Amino acid sequence: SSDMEYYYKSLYPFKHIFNWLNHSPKPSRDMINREFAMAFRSGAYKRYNSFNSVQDFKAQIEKANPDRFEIGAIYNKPPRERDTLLKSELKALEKELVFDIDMDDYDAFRTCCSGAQVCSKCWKFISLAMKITNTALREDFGYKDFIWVFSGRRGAHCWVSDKRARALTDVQRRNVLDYVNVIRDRNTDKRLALKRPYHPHLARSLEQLKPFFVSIMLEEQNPWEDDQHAIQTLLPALYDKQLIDSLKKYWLDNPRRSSKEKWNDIDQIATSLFKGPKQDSHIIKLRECKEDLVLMTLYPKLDVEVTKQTIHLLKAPFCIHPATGNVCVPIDESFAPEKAPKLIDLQTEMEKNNDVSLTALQPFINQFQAYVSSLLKNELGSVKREREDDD
Amino acid sequence: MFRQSSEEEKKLYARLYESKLSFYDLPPQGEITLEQFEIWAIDRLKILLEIESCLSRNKSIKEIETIIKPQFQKLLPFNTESLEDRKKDYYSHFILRLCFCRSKELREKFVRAETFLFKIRFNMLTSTDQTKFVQSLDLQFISNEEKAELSHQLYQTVSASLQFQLNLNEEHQRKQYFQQEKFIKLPFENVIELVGNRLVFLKDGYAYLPQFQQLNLLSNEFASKLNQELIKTYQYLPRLNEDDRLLPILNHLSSGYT
Repeated sequence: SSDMEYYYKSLYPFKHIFNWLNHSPKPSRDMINREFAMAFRSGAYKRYNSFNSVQDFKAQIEKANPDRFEIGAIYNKPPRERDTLLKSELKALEKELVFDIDMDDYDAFRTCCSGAQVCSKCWKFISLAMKITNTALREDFGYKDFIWVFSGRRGAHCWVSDKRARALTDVQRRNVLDYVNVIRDRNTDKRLALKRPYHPHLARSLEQLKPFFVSIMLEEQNPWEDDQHAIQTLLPALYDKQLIDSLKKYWLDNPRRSSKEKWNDIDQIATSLFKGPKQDSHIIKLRECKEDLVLMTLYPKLDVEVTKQTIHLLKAPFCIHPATGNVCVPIDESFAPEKAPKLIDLQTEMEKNNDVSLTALQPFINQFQAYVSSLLKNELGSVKREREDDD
Repeated sequence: MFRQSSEEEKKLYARLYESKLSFYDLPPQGEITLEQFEIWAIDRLKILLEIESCLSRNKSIKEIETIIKPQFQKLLPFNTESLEDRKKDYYSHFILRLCFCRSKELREKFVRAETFLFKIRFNMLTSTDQTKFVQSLDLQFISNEEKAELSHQLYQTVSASLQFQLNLNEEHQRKQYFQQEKFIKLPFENVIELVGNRLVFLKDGYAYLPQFQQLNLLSNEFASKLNQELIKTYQYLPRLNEDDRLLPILNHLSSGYT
């Protein structure tokens, strides 16, 4: 508890977070009416907090001293005044569009680690997921005011703060989520449901993921070296029963062939089976199955519960993870979890230097400050364009 | 070469039904009877009750059309020149505004049923009538250069839809149709239901929509404007309370939905 008190009093960037959530140096409804929730070591959890200013925000989080606090929607009236309101009178107006990716969703194909454990070998899943998502957010939706945040142990959170993104309704959020959710079923015993020819989003994502399929899936992770795992995850994605039976029989006679070897066996056995006039069609179908496998293995996997409602609460940036001790820092695609700071290490560094700018947390604070500066500039430009359009 | 050279209410309803459908845009005038008020409201209410019943039974558009179309000739005629039918349709809609503006649940049910009836009747139109009706509502197409630059992405987006929705199984036919097809550009938030199904192409925050689609925008505008008009209708219900002879009828009409 004392370490958390020291963290909020010495290290947490309240000013930058206030500028991000308020969208203004001076106070506004975007902070006054924003819900915050606090989680405590006693097991208690308190909703519907909101803060009048950066000083009030900092003072209340310091005074409460939670393990973590979570960010919710902007409301029509202050959530801290809910005792003056009926439950139907307090209503949401905006929240940042948030996406959540977890490493545990890739355990169908990850091998080097499993569960909430992580390493730089498997974080390439998250890096590619971030890359595909960023391409979608910029090229498809036109967003610019977004930032990625490490969950502290096993995932990454993207906080989109563009004004049009903040204003999305629950129905609109669910449909945006559906647009970016491609692998809508996680079970491995079927080929993907995607229609052909590909929508341009799918085609571009596939072309972005193709150069990394060999190195990550077939060589680094190599999940299909186990024959039973290949029979349970690789073969059901193929289009033909005779091909599946031939591969199963061949691998049971010739066990423990690597994922790369099995990937080549698919082509070789298909070429041996599908001779004659229909050979081009069978080759096309086989290629479709392999393309769908690339998407099935490397495309972003998302927690729908974080995105599908405006009122949802999620662990704020620069929080401390209770088990690992890591800071929930901002990140980019080149990140790995081994690069995250820890509370004990930051306390040690502050004891040695007595200056946050000389700790390992300052590069992440620099990233967040640059993001906030860009966000505020774009907000002011949007207000100027709206005023000129109104004039 | 050779060359040569109240009534207002009737003209109003002729104008309102020249398009064969209406957004129900304008205040009625003149008089009808109280028996007509009750019966016309009940007729439209019966059609909307069956629409909501079929939707609660999860029946498709084709099934609902098969169920509802025989009922127009008996309860609420459509594609008709008769002034009586046109007044019956218009007035019955306006009556059920006053019945169903009363609460959020009633407003939602009435908007849903009436918008689905709007969809049904729009499907009954010829393409010329649809075009004229859309043009009458004062409802941006992309340039040929922009279509050419985005042609690969747009064709990849619509090629499956051309095969399944317009039955164009031949790729040659799809290419010819695509060469003749127009596209609309608007913000992606306006067509988000098509976005979630990946039926439209997205670029820089704008959705690219082919002309053979987009009826959901028309019906959503109908639903939104009807919801706003119902909210307005709710705000001036205290003026309805000046004639007692109408309140039992409206209570009876709303009781079948509660």
